[PDB]
Amino acid sequence: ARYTGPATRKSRRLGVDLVGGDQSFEKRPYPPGQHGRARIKESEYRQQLQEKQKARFSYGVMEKQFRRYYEEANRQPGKTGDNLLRILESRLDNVVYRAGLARTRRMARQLVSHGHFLVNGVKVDIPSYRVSQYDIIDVKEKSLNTLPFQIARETAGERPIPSWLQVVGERQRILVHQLPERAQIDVPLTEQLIVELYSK
Amino acid sequence: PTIQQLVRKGRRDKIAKVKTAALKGSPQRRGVCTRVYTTTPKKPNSALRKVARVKLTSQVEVTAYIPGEGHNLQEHSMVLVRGGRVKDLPGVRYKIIRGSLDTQGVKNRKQARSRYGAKKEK
Amino acid sequence: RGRRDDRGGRGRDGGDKSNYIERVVSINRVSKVVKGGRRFSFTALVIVGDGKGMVGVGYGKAKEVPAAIAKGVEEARKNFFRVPLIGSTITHPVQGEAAAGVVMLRPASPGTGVIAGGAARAVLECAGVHDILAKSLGSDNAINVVHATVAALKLLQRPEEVAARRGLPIEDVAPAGMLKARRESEALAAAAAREGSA
Amino acid sequence: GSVIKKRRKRMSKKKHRKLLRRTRVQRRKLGK
Amino acid sequence: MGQKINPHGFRLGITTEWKSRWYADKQYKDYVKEDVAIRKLLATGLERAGIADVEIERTRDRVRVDIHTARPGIVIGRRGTEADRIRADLEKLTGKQVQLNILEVKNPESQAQLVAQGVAEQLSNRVAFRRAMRKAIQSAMRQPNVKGIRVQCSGRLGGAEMSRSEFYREGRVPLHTLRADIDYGLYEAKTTFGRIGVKVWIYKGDIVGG
RNA sequence: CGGCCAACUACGUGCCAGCAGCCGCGGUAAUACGUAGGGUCCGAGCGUUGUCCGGAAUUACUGGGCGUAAAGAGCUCGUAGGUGGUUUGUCGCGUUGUUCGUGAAAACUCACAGCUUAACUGUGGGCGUGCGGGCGAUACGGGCAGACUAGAGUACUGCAG
RNA sequence: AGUAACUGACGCUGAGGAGCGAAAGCGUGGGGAGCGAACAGGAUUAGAUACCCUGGUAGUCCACGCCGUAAACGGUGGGUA
RNA sequence: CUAAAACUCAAAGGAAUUGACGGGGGCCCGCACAAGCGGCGGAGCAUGUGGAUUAAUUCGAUGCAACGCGAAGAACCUUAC
Ligand SMILES: [Mg+2]
Ligand SMILES: [Mg+2]
Ligand SMILES: [Mg+2]
Ligand SMILES: [Mg+2]
Ligand SMILES: [Mg+2]
Ligand SMILES: [Mg+2]
Ligand SMILES: [Mg+2]
Ligand SMILES: [Mg+2]
Ligand SMILES: [Mg+2]
Ligand SMILES: [Mg+2]
Ligand SMILES: [Mg+2]
Repeated sequence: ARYTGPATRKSRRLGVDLVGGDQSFEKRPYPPGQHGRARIKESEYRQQLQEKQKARFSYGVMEKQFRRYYEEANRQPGKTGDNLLRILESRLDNVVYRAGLARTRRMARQLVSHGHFLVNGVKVDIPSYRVSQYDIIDVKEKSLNTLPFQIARETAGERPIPSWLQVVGERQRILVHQLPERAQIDVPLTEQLIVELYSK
Repeated sequence: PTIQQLVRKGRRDKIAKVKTAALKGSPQRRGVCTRVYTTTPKKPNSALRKVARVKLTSQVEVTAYIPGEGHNLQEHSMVLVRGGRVKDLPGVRYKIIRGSLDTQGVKNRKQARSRYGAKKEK
Repeated sequence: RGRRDDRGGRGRDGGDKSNYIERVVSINRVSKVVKGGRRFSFTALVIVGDGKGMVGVGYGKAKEVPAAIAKGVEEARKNFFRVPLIGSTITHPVQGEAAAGVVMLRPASPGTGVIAGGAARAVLECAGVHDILAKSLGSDNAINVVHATVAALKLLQRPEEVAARRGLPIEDVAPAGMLKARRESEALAAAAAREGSA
Repeated sequence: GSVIKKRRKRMSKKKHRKLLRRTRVQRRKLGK
Repeated sequence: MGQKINPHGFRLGITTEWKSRWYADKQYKDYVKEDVAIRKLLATGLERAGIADVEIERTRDRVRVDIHTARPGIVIGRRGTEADRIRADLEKLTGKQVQLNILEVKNPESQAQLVAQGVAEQLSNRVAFRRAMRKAIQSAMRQPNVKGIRVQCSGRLGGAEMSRSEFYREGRVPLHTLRADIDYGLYEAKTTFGRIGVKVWIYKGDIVGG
């Protein structure tokens, strides 16, 4: 299932901006609902769960998928937090959203689900597609000569392209060199709390 | 302590401590109902709990409590007994599921929606 | 605990140095019987320490929660405690035994995360440990668990310290992996120092 | 410790001995 | 809470003064009636503005009121909109004129009644009553020609159900000593749950005052 | 949607009707019952029932005690057993190192590859905690052949009861 | 304890088992002063089948035998540096 | 002596700390006990209260610490029945 409710509600409830570009969050920093001014008791478990909820609502991933990603991270030899962040950022939806071909995570997910890309010359309609090293993400002409893709490729001035992603020209052929790292991702929220929570 | 004693005899489990006499571990069972009456809880809580003696098909006789507000079952009815726990009732370790074979759901219920056999209103 | 993040119209409100990571374990009401009626009190179990590893526990006693918390903070600041560390983890596995609290602590690799009970996790987060393991085996309490953690930390010893005590140089006491971890931690500390000074 | 458990054991043993004194004749008639 | 007698009510003719100093044969009734009427009329206004004492004296068929305001500017706004308005209200409610004359206090923190009004307003403003009392005690002990203070906020503190009476004191507050010149303040605060009592004592100094 | 444990506003029920896993909540002003909304968890699944484990160090060999929480037999002799002072030679049953065969296929995991991703599947290893044969080692546990007194028992002279 | 001579590991514990084992009680034949279970009465109490008083059968004693029970408490097993 | 099962309880237990108490102790006070004076309780009057009537006997205080208390003023009024 895919989330359909308002994202600003969750952003205000958690206290951090999940979509990045939004004014409702900064206009109403208090949690939504009839009780947004009540003092909430500080709880380690509460903060640990809020971190995971922020990550989930920002990356657009289900709970079972997040649990599987955490399990794979813990199974990997590296560190749990960085491995989880890497396996979550390696998704095709977030990759194409950070490459500049999409404005919002929801739009990137919708586009990658509608089948508007060509991974190594093969079609794909799964946002959970985990890219690998030296992978190429192309775009078909039908989805290239359209309006949304043109606007997304001409408005490439929101954020700079990271070190592990690159645009090889006007074709918007996304190229990846290696897997992302902590310094290359630079996620606002940390991962130690989420790891300690999932390691209960 | 005394590894020799441990090798000789000792270090055994205490007991299995069977929770309920489920008769081969049957979560939900049925049977005949009789004497649908009311019982009084302990002194810390004064009320009237509607209970009934149920003779299950496993050749056993227990006392089951009907959860909810209005019970529809009566003498010689088909109910679905399950394993429960009622602290206020001393000696009751079984409950009845509403809306399984002959019981009817509670009226004006739109919050629980899972227990008491509450259906979805249109 | 309430109405603390205010802005008074006075000169100073309490802004100073010593921004240690203060953490409360638990607060319970204590009653005393007298000739007519009962008198209530508040006991606070505070832990104050710097992110470097210097920790200190306190036990404040008053008739108000803020006063008890302040007394505990002052007691912790007065009675400090030093703890050895290798980068971000404990030195060696230990098992501290308080009156009834038996807290066993074990090291862990970077990126694992601290795991312990309430008071144990509180004191460890207040300390400079981030990736270790700990378990309190019984006594179902908080003050005893804190004292057991303090005893476990006291039972620790630095590598160079134990080497000088046994009369041997380096590379003859610490394993190769532990020595490499210590060298990496020292390099990281030197890099932090030079990047903060320059 | 206290004497609560000791008093309980004493009462139980006294009741058991009273029951035995009452049923002595019947037990003897059955075991003769 | 306790059976301690009001120091002002006890020394009304020894150390403290009287708020109503007049005499009349068969007219004292109407005099005190007009006094309490003026008091009830000015209650809300002078409470929102800050009031310490209202000394009313009676003259040859006229009145002489002296109100001790703490924050001048709220009750005395534009000349002809607030002060004259309340004056005309009092005049049309009573059967005579009113030559209202306000007198400003020297220090709001030195007056017991003003401290009680302030602490009650703070408590009603949804703040910590403990911190409010502490700051009030600090303000009243910041050398306002004082030597002791004792503040108490009884009733349903913190909107709870138990009648908690926090006994807070500082300095020297003797009640059995006559040569005290202690000022007292009794206030009743209204909340969304019920009523609250505020009892204040300010021991200024050991002045005889004979 | 009271604390365990992520989340509150109002109306009606005020020892009643009910809620509930433990603490346990209502006797007119229930964040603990029904109803209206608001918040939280999940999402084609959500809560409940029955079963096994962790927490419970709650059969403690790794991981407890036996004076006052459960516990030294009322005290002695003794069978089988457990165990045992120093030291020389010897066998090497235990132990240790090495090597050959097995420990099937299958399963878990590391790496790669395919079904659009994943579930799923195939390939090269670890594992398959052990076992069967040969050789090496002798400090230690074990057996045999020796020696000695600090333990053990007896001898002679006194001693309290 | 002293001499320290003698064999030189024969040292310690001990599942079952065997022995001893406070008081109380039973059989046999005696004795029984005092005390003293039960039993009778006197006295208080609303009620005393008890605490108090007056007589007293078994018991307390001897030899042959039995059950193995005590707060058998140092509530703490034996042995070793 | 060997020795359980069903059922039940959310405890049962150990140490110490502060109040209450001992017909426990030790150190001391109050017309408190002892000696004296004047009484209540015995009869009439005055009310208040309990209890019963009642068209209403408005309402309460339930010892010490309520009961010549609220009545420091009851034909209408007071009075709320
Ligand atoms: Mg013994
Ligand atoms: Mg040997
Ligand atoms: Mg295999
Ligand atoms: Mg034996
Ligand atoms: Mg005898
Ligand atoms: Mg005899
Ligand atoms: Mg006698
Ligand atoms: Mg009389
Ligand atoms: Mg009353
Ligand atoms: Mg009187
Ligand atoms: Mg009339």
